Amino acid sequence: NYSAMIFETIVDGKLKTEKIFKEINEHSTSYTFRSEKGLLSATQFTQPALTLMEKAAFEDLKSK
Amino acid sequence: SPTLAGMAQRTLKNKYESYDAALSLHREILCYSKDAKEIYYTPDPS
Repeated sequence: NYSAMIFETIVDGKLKTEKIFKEINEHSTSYTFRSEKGLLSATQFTQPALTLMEKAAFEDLKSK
Repeated sequence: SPTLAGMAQRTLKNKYESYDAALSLHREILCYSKDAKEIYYTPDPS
């Protein structure tokens, strides 16, 4: 599920279907997320949390 | 945080002075985090 992630950046010539997490292969055992302060402010964590909080808030109001 | 509340609040301050009064239109600006009691309708006894 980490492998199959893709993106497309312009690299000097043309488009490129390069994958995220170049380290992760079929022989990888660990991957590590590194921050300076905390993972909460690294935007692949910020974004879902923010989204959840708001949806959660809404469903409470919908229940009421 | 009330980011968009502020953005809405100050947009009405700028160019909706003449328009809101013209319709007798009362406006209510609410954030979830701050203005919980008005949205949940659960004020204190007071």
